[PDB]
Amino acid sequence: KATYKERAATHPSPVAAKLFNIMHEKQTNLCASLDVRTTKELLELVEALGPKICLLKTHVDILTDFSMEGTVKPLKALSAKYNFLLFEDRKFADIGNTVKLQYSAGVYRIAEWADITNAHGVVGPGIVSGLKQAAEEVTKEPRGLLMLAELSCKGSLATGEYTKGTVDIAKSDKDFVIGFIAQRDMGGRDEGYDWLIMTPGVGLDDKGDALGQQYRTVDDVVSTGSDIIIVGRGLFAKGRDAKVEGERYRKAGWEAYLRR
Amino acid sequence: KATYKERAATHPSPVAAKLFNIMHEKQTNLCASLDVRTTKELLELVEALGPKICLLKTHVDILTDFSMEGTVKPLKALSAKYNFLLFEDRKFADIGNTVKLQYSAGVYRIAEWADITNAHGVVGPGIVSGLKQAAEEVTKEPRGLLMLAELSCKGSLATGEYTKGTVDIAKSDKDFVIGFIAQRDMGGRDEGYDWLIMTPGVGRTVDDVVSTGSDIIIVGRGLFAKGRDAKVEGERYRKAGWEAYLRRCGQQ
Repeated sequence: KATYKERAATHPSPVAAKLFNIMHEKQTNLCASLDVRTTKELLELVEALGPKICLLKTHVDILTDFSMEGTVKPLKALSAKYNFLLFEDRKFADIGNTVKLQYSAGVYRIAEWADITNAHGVVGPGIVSGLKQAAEEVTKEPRGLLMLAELSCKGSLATGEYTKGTVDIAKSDKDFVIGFIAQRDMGGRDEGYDWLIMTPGVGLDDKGDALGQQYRTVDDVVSTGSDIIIVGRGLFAKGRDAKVEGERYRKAGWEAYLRR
Repeated sequence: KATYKERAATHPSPVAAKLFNIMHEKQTNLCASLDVRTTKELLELVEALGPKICLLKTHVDILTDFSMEGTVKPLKALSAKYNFLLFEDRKFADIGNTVKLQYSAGVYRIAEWADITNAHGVVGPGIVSGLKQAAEEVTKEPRGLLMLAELSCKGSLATGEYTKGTVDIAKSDKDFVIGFIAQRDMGGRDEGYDWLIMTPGVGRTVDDVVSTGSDIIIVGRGLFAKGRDAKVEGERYRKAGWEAYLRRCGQQ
């Protein structure tokens, strides 16, 4: 693939162009996925990881104290201050007015602040057109969508055929669908598509770390096409120093990318 | 298949047995799917349909004024008064604490009042075990889950292999997974499974779906939109669904 800088300059999606530029300018392809219970811990971790990431994945459904004033406002400030985008984990899986309101309303009003969201392809292209229209009605800010093409959970049904079907759905809107959550390259270059491949379940094979060794290494995934590494608990759990881990993973991810 | 009465006496899931008994007793296999914008419209329609249904499907994500005191409270009063179960539409599609909390917490606290829920199987067995554990922690009242084995939206990816995989996930827990939202019979009888087949998109005709194996007909707008009389439509569909049920051949 071309370099992140090059892809930024030619990408049809304003959100994708912005993200690729962030990656180049900050020399990072690291996305921190913070699934924590309190806004307090969330804001502390984001502050520490801000300079190291190109993207922050939130999980508002598990916060015990979510508030637009206390959670979203500060998050956006950090996002602007440190220059990184927001990606809400909520795995949308419906169509029409239902998915539009799940994205625009509720207490989370996700569309008002999440630069990027992701959706299951099983329901069909309707999830794309629906979220796309909600985004336009909700805010002037650009918005992007990733399709959950390949799942990592045990016994998932994201088979080769399901993945292909999801990729076809993605092709229906290159302006809004900027890529996939996947475990490998999804192609599309020959057809004029430039998809961001974001991959979760990534580790660094740390000495004596059995749990971490269950995941694929940064080198492994970046080598096979991943554009962004999604790292979660490995950055802050078990007493780890988020800022230190953030640099470790950023460094590993970037060097693997350059190696490619 | 056995009769609703017989399946009620043998089903491993308490919520399924309760549903089968309601169907047999009220002579109805009709589920009313009410996707309205206000609690007022919801309660109005439920009142009109209560006598004619075995199951009421809500869509809280689109209610503009959802509340425990204003929506759930009167709703449970209605289900108890007219004897029918509650089925929240939210199509769950995750695992772990994420799915557990989307089901038990939030403003909706769905697990606290929804007898039945449904989930996409694409994420794997974790959606079943996660929702099951959350139900257990939230209440001792019977709770059940339906897998969305066959979708009807345009370009959906619920193919034969997906459905196959979904059926296999369902087999992982016959205590909690009581059936599917599907368009046809999913088998299972030879392996000791007795799955409820609830079918949407009915208006295909009632006779058609019931004849192919549907146990419950899910009717939405066909009951209350375009100036229709929900009370009248509720009876029309109930009679049609019940009569279709009566003529299919039972297991002897």
